[PDB]
Amino acid sequence: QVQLRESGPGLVKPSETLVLTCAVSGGGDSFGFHYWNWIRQPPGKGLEWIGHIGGSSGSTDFNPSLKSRVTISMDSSRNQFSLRLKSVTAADTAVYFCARKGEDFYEDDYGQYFTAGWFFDLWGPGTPIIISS
Amino acid sequence: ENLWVTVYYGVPVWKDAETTLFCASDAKHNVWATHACVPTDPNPQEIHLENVTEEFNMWKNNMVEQMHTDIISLWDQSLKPCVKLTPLCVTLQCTNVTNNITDDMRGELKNCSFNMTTELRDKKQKVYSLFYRLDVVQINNKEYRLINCNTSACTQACPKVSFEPIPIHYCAPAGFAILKCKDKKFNGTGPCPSVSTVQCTHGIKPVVSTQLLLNGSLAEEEVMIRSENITNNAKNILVQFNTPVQINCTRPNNNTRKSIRIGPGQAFYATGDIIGDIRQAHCNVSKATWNETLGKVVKQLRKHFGNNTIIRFANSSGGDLEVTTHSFNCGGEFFYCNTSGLFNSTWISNNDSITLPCRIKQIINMWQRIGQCMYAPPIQGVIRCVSNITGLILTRDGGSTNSTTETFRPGGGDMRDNWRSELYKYKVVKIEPLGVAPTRCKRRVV
Amino acid sequence: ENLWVTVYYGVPVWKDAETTLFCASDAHNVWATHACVPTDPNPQEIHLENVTEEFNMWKNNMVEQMHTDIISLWDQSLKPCVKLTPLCVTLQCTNVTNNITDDMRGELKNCSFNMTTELRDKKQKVYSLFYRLDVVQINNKEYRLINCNTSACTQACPKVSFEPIPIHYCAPAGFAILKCKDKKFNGTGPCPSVSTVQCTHGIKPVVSTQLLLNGSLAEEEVMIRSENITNNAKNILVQFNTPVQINCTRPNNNTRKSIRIGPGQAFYATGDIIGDIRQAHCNVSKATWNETLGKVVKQLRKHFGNNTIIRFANSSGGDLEVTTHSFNCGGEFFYCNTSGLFNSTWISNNDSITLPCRIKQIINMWQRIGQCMYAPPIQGVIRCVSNITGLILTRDGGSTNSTTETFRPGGGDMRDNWRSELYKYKVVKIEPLGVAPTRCKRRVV
Amino acid sequence: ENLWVTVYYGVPVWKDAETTLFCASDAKKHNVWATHACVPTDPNPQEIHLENVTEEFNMWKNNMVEQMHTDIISLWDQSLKPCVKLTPLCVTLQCTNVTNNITDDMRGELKNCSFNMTTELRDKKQKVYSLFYRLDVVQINKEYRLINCNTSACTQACPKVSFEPIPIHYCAPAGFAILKCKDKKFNGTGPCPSVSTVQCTHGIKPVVSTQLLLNGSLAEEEVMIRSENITNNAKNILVQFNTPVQINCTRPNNNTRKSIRIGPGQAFYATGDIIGDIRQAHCNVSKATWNETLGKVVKQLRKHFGNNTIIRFANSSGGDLEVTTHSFNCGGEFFYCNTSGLFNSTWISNTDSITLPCRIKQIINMWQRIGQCMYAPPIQGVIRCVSNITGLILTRDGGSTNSTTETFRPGGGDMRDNWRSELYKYKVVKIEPLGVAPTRCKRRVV
Amino acid sequence: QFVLTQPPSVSGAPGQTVTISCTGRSSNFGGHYVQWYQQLPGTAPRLVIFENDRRPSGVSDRFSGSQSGASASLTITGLQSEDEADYYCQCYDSSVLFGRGTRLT
Amino acid sequence: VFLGFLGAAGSTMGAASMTLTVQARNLLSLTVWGIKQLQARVLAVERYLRDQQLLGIWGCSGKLICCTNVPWNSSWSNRNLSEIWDNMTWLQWDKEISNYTQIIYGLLEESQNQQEKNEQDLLALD
Amino acid sequence: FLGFLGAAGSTMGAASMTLTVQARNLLTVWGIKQLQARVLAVERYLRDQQLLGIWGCSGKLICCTNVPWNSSWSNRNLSEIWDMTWLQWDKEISNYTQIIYGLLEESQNQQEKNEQDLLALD
Amino acid sequence: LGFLGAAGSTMGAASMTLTVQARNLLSLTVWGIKQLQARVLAVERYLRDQQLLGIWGCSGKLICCTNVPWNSSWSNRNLSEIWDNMTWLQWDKEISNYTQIIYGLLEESQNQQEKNEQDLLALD
Ligand SMILES: *[C@@H]1O[C@H](CO)[C@@H](O[C@@H]2O[C@H](CO)[C@@H](O[C@@H]3O[C@H](CO[C@H]4O[C@H](CO[C@H]5O[C@H](CO)[C@@H](O)[C@H](O)[C@@H]5O)[C@@H](O)[C@H](O[C@H]5O[C@H](CO)[C@@H](O)[C@H](O)[C@@H]5O)[C@@H]4O)[C@@H](O)[C@H](O[C@H]4O[C@H](CO)[C@@H](O)[C@H](O)[C@@H]4O[C@H]4O[C@H](CO)[C@@H](O)[C@H](O)[C@@H]4O)[C@@H]3O)[C@H](O)[C@H]2NC(C)=O)[C@H](O)[C@H]1NC(C)=O
Repeated sequence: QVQLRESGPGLVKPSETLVLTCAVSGGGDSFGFHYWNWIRQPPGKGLEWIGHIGGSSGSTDFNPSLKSRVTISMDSSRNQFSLRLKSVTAADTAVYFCARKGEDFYEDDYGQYFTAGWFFDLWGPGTPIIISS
Repeated sequence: ENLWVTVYYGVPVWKDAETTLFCASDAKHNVWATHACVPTDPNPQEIHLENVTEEFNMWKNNMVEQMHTDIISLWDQSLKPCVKLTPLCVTLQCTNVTNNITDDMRGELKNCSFNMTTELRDKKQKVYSLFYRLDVVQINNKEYRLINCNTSACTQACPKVSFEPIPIHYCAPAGFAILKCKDKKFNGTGPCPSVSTVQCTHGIKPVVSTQLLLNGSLAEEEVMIRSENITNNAKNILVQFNTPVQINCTRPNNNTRKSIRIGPGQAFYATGDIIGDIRQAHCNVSKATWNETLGKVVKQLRKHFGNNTIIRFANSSGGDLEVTTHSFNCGGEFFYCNTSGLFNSTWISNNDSITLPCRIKQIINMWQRIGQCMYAPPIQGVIRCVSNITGLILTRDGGSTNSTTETFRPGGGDMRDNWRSELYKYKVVKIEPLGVAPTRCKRRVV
Repeated sequence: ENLWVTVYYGVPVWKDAETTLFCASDAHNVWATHACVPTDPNPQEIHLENVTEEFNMWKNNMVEQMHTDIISLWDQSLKPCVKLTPLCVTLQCTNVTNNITDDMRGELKNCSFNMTTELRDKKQKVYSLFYRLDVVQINNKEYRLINCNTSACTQACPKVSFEPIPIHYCAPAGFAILKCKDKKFNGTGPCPSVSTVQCTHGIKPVVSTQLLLNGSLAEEEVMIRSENITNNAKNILVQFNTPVQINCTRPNNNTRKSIRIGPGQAFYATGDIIGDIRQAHCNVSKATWNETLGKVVKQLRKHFGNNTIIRFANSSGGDLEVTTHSFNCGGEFFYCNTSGLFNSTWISNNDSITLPCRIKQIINMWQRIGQCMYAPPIQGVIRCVSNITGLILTRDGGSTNSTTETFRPGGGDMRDNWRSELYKYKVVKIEPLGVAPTRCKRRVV
Repeated sequence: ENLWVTVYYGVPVWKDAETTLFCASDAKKHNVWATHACVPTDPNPQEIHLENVTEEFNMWKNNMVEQMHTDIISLWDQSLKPCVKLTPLCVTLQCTNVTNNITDDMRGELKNCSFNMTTELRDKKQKVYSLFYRLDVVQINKEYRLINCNTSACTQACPKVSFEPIPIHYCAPAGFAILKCKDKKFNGTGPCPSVSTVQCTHGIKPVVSTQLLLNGSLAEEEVMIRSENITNNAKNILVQFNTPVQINCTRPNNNTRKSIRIGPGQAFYATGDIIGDIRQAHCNVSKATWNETLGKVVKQLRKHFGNNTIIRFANSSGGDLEVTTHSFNCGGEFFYCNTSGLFNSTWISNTDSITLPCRIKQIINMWQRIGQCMYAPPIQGVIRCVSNITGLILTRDGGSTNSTTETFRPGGGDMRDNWRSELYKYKVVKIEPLGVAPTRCKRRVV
Repeated sequence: QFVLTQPPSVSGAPGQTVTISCTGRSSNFGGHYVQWYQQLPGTAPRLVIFENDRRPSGVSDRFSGSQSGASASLTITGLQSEDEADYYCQCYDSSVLFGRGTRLT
Repeated sequence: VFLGFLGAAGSTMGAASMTLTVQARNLLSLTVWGIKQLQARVLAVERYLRDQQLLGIWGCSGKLICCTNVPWNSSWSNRNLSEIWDNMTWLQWDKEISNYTQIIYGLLEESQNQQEKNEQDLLALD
Repeated sequence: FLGFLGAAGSTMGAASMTLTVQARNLLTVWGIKQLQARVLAVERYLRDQQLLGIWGCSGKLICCTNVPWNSSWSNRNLSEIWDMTWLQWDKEISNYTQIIYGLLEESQNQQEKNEQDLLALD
Repeated sequence: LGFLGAAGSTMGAASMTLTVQARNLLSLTVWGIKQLQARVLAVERYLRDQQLLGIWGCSGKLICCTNVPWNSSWSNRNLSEIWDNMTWLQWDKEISNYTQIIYGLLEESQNQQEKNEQDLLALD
C-alpha cells in the first residue's frame, strides 16, 4: 500500500522559486528501483512534463523546453523529493502531480529483462497552484 | 556295428547374429571424438576363404543401423559442454548490405543490429552482425527474428572441434567376426563366391550428404546398381561409379570473425565484415568428365529395362530446401547447392566447366531430432573444398505407364544410404566353435 | 583310521549375503523402462523337502535395494524434461463461480500471470486453472506457488506414463531365491516348507500410504504381521484374503492447452473445463466392507485377549501427505479423506459410501526438499477399478487393563507397502564346494 | 646330456606396467574425497619383506601422481555438479570502505558492498548487502564488479560438505602388486636394495599446497633432498623434514553467516556483520625451532654442492598470487600468506616467534582450469587450525658466480608435486606368473 | 516538443464501440510503445493500456488497444455511464510526449 | 598357423581337424565408445564361458579333440563315414544336425556321472 | 529328475548321485544394474574354479586326494554320515574350513614334484 | 612364508611356493566405473594365460611336463646355475625376447601329438 502524498502553498508571488515535496510511504526499500517524475496540467488542457529524479544513484533528466528553469532535489533517507521551479509567471497557473514510473522486473538464468516506455502506474491527488497577488 | 559321438573345439561354424562394434582409429580436437578411441592394428590380415559361399543381405542387417545410432550420440556428447546460444532471441532490426553488391547476392546477406546484455547483467550494448536470408524470418527497415526460436532454440558448436571426417575402423569384437565379398556383379543379396575374413576394416568416411555422395569408396571396374526393388518406385536406388569426378566448391567471400561476449565465460562468435568484393559461393564440375560419367551409367541402366525406352533427367520435385537440394560440409560450413545443371539431360537410343549456384545456411538442423540443433560459427578467410563424387541417389517417377519414357529424378530423403554403400561387403556374423560327429571312439576306462 | 579328505563340486550350501538383482518384463514408460532381459515363458518352481529354513522380515535387503531403485528410476525419469523455473511469478489469482457446487467453492482458482514469448523482449498475459492446495497467499489478491520458497523442479514429460507394470526381480547366476509356501506363514520364524524359484512373479510398485492397492492377497484367511505386538510404536501390516473393489473417478471433462514457456520448450497448462464440476470421490460398498472388517478384528483376538473392546478412529494428524490416502489413478494423484472407512466399534462378543477426495498437482511424496514435480492434465475423465488389500494400521496404545484397544490408520513411511509384496523371498548364496571324510585314497602313477 | 623345456605357472616374476587404483577409507556425513560408495580398507597391514632383491625405483616417471592428478579433479568437478549456481552475483556492486574499529593494515581491505538481486519469485527485488575482500573485487571505471564476472560463470559449492583431507588408501587390483622400498637413505632415482611388497598402500592425505608440505609423512633419520638433476636450474628441488615443526593459522574475526535466497531452493550464504575488533589473519612459527630446522637442511645441502660455500635464502621472485604466497586450507577457508618473514636467511661456514601476514580470498581457481570458480562460503566463528609443515619446494637460480652465494627461494608453480613426497616409496608393477625352464622331461604318451 | 494529434470531442452512446487514434510524425519509428490514460472528471489519471496492448489486472476486459504500424487505436466495447471521461495518448520521441485529450459525451 | 585365423572354412572336416588351434587362440584377442568397449569385453568372456564349462563338466576338461562313451543314434543322419572326413564339410553339416542338438548335451551329463560313480566304487577296496 | 537344487534336503548318499545339475546352471539404470551382476557372476564361478584348479582336480566333478583326515576335526563315525542333510553337516566344520585348504595345497604342490622326479629318471 | 616370499631365491628353492602366487590373482560416482573396469581387467588377464595354457597338454597342472627339445643357443648354460645360483627375476631378462619363438614352436608340437591319439582310439 503506497500513497503518493502532496504538499505546497496556495497563493504565491510570481517570478520566484516555489517548493513542492512529494512523499511516498510504502517503500522501505522500494525507492531505488523506480524513477519518480513531476507532471503538471493547466486547467482545461492536457498534461505537461517536468523532469526526472534518480531513485538511488541520482540522475537529472529534464524536459528540453524547461531547461535552466527548474531543479529537483532528492535525499534517499525519508523518500522525499522536492520540486523547485523558478521564473514562474501568470501563465503557469496549473495543478501539479507526482507520479511513479513503473517497472516490470523479470530475471532468468540467461539474462535480465528491461522495460520499454515511461508508463506511470501510481499517481497522487495533487494540489492546485494559483498565481495571483 | 554302430558309431560313437565326438566333441570338436575351434571348428569354423557361422550363424547369423548382431553385435555392437567398437571404434578403431589411426591415432592422428575432433567432433568424431578419437581422443579415447582404441588405436588400430596396422596389418589387416586378408584371409582368403576357399570352397565357401555366403548369402549376404542388404537393408536388413543392423551393421548400418548400429553405427547410425552412434552418429547422433557422438555429436550429442560433443554439444553438451558447448556454450548455450538461447538468449539472443531479442528483436532484430535488420538492414541490407552495401560495398559493391551484385545481382546474385541482392537481398540474401543482411546487416542486423540488436540489443544485447553484457558481462554486467544490468547493462546492455548494441552489437551488429551479418546474417543470411535463410537465417531470419519476417515479423509483420523492419524487425526480423530468428527462424529457429519459435521452434526449439539450440547451441553453437565449439571452435575447438572440427567436422572433418576421419576414416574410422570397426574391428570385430572377440569371439565374433565379419566377412567381406569380392565379386563383380552384386545385388543387395546373392551368394558371394570369394569371401574374405578380416577383423578391422578399411577407412569408412562418416561424412553426411543428402543428394550426392562425396568422398566415398570407388568402384572396381564398372557401374553397379543397388536397389531393394527395381520395379518399385518408392525404393531408393544407390549408384556408384569407378571414375571420381571432382567438384571445386569455393566460398569467395573473405570474411573476419568477431567475438560478441553474451555472458560470464560465454562468447558468441558473430560474423565479421565482408572485406573485398562479394561473390556467391558455387561448385565447379568439368563438362566432359561429367557427361561421359552419365554416358558410363546409361549403359548399365538399360540392361535392367528395355532398350527402346527413353530416360529423362530432371531436377527435384519440391518441398523443403534442405531435402530437395545438395547438402554437405566443407571446413565448418553447410552448403546448400542448386543441382539443376547436373541432372538436365536426355538420352536417345545410340572452357568446359559446369557451374551451379550454392546457398549458405549458418543454422543447421538434425534431420530427425527437431528437439535441438547446432549453430555453425563463421570461418575466416576463403573456404576451399575439393572432393570426389563417387555415388549418386536417384528415384523413379510415379506411374510410368506403358513401360516407356522412364524418367530418373533425384531424391533420397533419408540419411542411412550414405553409409549403406560404404559397408557393402560387410555383415556381422557369430561363430560357435562346437560340433558333434560320429566316429569309432572307445575311450579306455581307468 | 583310514580316512582321507575329498572335495565335492556342485553341493547345495546356503549363505546369506546382499545381492544385486535383475529386471524382467512380460513382453515409453520411463517409470519402469524394462530395458532388461525378458522373463522365461515357464518359470522353474522346485519344491524342497526335509528342509527348515529361517526367514526374517523387516530386515530383508530386497525392500531396501528396490527402494533405492525406484528413487534412481524417478530421477532419471525427470532429467530429460523441461524445467518449470519461470513460474515463480506474482499471480493475480482469483475465484471461479460458474457451474460450482457448495463444497467446491474456492477449491478451484482461475489464476493468471505474466509470461514471455518467442522474443525475450515481449511479454503476454496467459491464464490457467490451479487448485487451492497448490497456491499460497502472500498478504484478486497476490498468490505464489508452494514450491517457490523450496526446491525448484520440473514437470513430468507428457508422453511417458506412470501406470504400474508388473516386473520380476530375479536372482543372478550362483544365486537363488527361496519362496516359502506356508498358508499361515508368520513373518518372524522358520518356514517348514521352502521352495526355490529362479525369477519371481509380477510386482506392481504402487506408491500408496494409507491403504494398499493391487497387492497379492492371501489364500484363505486374513493375516496380521508386526515386529512387536506388545509395542505400540510400530506399523501393523494386514493382508486380506479377499479383494474389495474401489471405484474412484473424476467427473470433470477437463481440457488441456499448452503454452510456449520459452524457446520451443513448452509447459502443459490446465485448460478450461467443460460443463459442471463436482467433487472427486471413491466408492466402497458397505456389504463387502463391514464383513471384512469383522475378519480383521477376529484375527486380533489371537494376539490379544478376546474379551477386549476394539475401536476404529480417524488418523492422528500431521501433514496432509500422511493423514489421507494417496495413489496414482491414471497419472492423477488424488488425496482422499478416509474417515468413513475407519469409524466403527465392536462389542466384546446399493449401500456405497462416498469418500471426499481432493486433487493436488505439485506432489513431493519422497520426503525430499531437493526436487518435486508438476502433474500434467489428462484429457477426458479419470476411471480406475482397483482392489484394496492392505491396511497399514498403528496401535494407539498407552492404556492398560485391555480396555478400549483402539487402532489408528497411519502409514507415515512408504516402504511398508512393498514389505507385504516381497514377503515370500530371501536371497541366498550357493557354495558349490565342500569336504567330507572318505575311505578313498588317491592313486599315484 | 639333453634338455627339454617345462611349463611353470605361478612363479614370482614382475614386469613394470601401469594401471588404475582403488579407494579405501576407514570409519565412514558427506565427503568430497571418500564417498559412501567406497570399499573399506583392510584391517591388517600385509607387509612382506623380501631378500636378494635390488629394484630400480624411478620417481618422476611413474604415473601414480599423474593418476592422482586425474581422479582428484574428477572428484572436484563431481561435487560441484549438484550445487547452487552463483551466476547472477556479478551485477554491478556499489561498495564503500568499512570503518568500524578498523586497524591500519586492514584499511581498504574489506568492502561493505550492496547490490540488487531476485527474491524467491522473479518479479520482486530487494536491496541486500554483503561483505567482500579486496582481492576478488575490482574497479569498473564507487561501482565495483567481481573478478570472476569477465571469466566463466561459477557456483558456491554446497557448504553441507567439507574439504577436510581424510587419508585414503590406493589399493592394487587383482593380479598386480605394489612394491614399497624400505631403504632409509634412498634418494630420488636409483636402485633399492631392500624392497617389500604390499597389497595396498598406507594413509595418504590429499592436501593441496604450493610452497610448503602440510601434514605429510616424516622422514626416518635424515632429511632427504630430491631433484631431477643436481645441476638443474628448475623442476622444483624439494626436501622432506625428519622432525615435525608446528604452525597455528588463525582467523580472529567473529564472522557470521546469513542466508540470502537466489530464488526457488537456491540458498546462498553471504558474510554478515562482523563483531568486535578486527585483526589480520596471521600464522605463528616458533623462531628457535624454525631456525634450527633450517640449520639442519643447510648441512644436508653442503654435500651435494661444494663445501665451504655460503648460501642465501630469499622470498618469491614474482608471478600471480597463487605462486608468491603460501596457499593452503584452514577449516574450509583458503589462505594466501606472505612468507618473507621465514625465508630471509644468510648462512656462513664454520658455524620468540615469527608472525606471517596473510590475506584471505573467497573465490579462487583451485587449478589452472578456466571454466569454473568456487565461492568459499563464509564459515562462522573463530577458527584455529593446527598443522605440521614438513617440506619445502625450492627453485635455484643460475649464474656462475664462482659457486658462491647460492640462492634458494620457495616456488612451486606446479601443484602435483605435493603427492610426490607421499608416494615416493611405492611403484606399480605387473605380475607375470608364467615361466619356462629346461629340464629332463620326456612327457610320456598314454 | 510536439503535441500529438487527438480529437477534442467524440460522441458516446451505450451499446456501441468507439475508436480513438493518435499519430504525429513517424519518419523514424521511435514511438513504438504508445501509452493510454483514463482520467475521470478531475481526480487522478489512471493507466488502462500500457505497453501497446497490455492492461493491469483490475480494469475492465472491454478495454483494448491496437498498434497498426504507425497508427495507434483504442477501442472500448459496450460503453456505460461511468467510463465517460477523458483519455490521453502518451508517446515517446525524445523524453516524454503527451497528447491533448478526448471527451466521451 | 600356415593358413591364418579361421582359415580352413569350407575345407574337408578331416583336413580341418589339425587347424583347430588358431580359432581357440583368437577367441579372446565417458564417451559412447567406452561403454560398448566394456560391453564387448564382458561378452567375450561370457561367450568363452558359455561353452568351456559346458565342455569342462563332461569327460574331458581341457582336451582339444575329445570323444566319450555315449553311442550314436544311427537314425539321425544315416550317412557313411567315408565322406565325413573326406568330402563332407563343416559348413553344410550343422544345419542338418542342429534341429535336435539341444538334447545331446543333456545325455553326456549323466553318462559321465555314472562313469565317475564307477570310478568312485573302484576305490572302495583301495 | 528333480531340477536345480532338488536334493538339498535329502541324504548325501542320494543327493550326490546327480549333482551336475547345480554346476551347468552356474553361468539406463537397469543396464548398470544388469552389467554389475553379470560381472559378479563370472568371477564367482571362477574364484572357486581356480581354487579347484590349483589342486589336482582340474575339471573332475568328483576327485580324491591323499591328505589325511585329522581325528580332532570331526570325532564322528562314518556309517551314519551318508544316511542327514548337507546344511546341518556344514555347520559342524565351518570354523576351520580355511585351514583345511592350507595343507591341501602344500601336499598337492609337493605331489607334483614327486612325479617330476622319478619320471625324469628315464 | 607369505605372498611373493621366494622371489629372491633360486628356482629350486622357489619351486615349493607356486600355490600362493596363483591364489592372489583373483583377490554412479567415479569409483563405481573405475573399480568396475579394474575388476573385469583382472579376470580377463587371469583367463588370458589360462587358455594359453589350456591349448597345450595340461589344464591346471602347476608343474607341466612337455617334450619340446630345448635349444642350446637360447641359454648356453647347464643345470648347475639355473637351479642353485641365480633367481627367477634375472632368468626372464635373458629370455625376454626369446618368448615369441618358444611359444610359437609349442602349439604345433602339441598339435602334432593328438593325431597319434586320434587314430589310436579309432583304428583299434
Ligand atoms: C504483470 O506485469 C504488470 C506490469 O505492470 C504487473 O503490474 C504491476 O505489479 C506490481 C507488483 O509488484 C505493482 O507494484 C505494486 O504497487 C503497489 C501500489 O499500488 C497499489 O496501491 C495503489 C494505492 O492504493 C489505493 O487503493 C487502495 C484500495 O485498493 C486503498 O486501500 C489505498 O488507501 C489507496 O487509496 C492502487 O491504486 C493500485 O491499484 C492500481 O493497480 C491495480 C492493478 O494492480 C489497478 O486495478 C488499479 O485500478 C490501480 O491502477 C495498487 O492496488 C505497491 O504497494 C506494491 O508494493 C509492494 O510490493 C513491493 C515489491 O517490491 C515491495 O517493495 C513493497 O514494500 C510492497 O510489499 C509489501 O510492503 C509492506 C511490507 O514492507 C506491506 O505492508 C505491503 O502490503 C506489501 O505487501 C507494488 O510495488 C504495480 O503497481 C503493477 N503495475 C500495473 C500497471 O498494474 C502485474 O502485477 C504482473 N502480473 C500479473 C498481471 O499477473
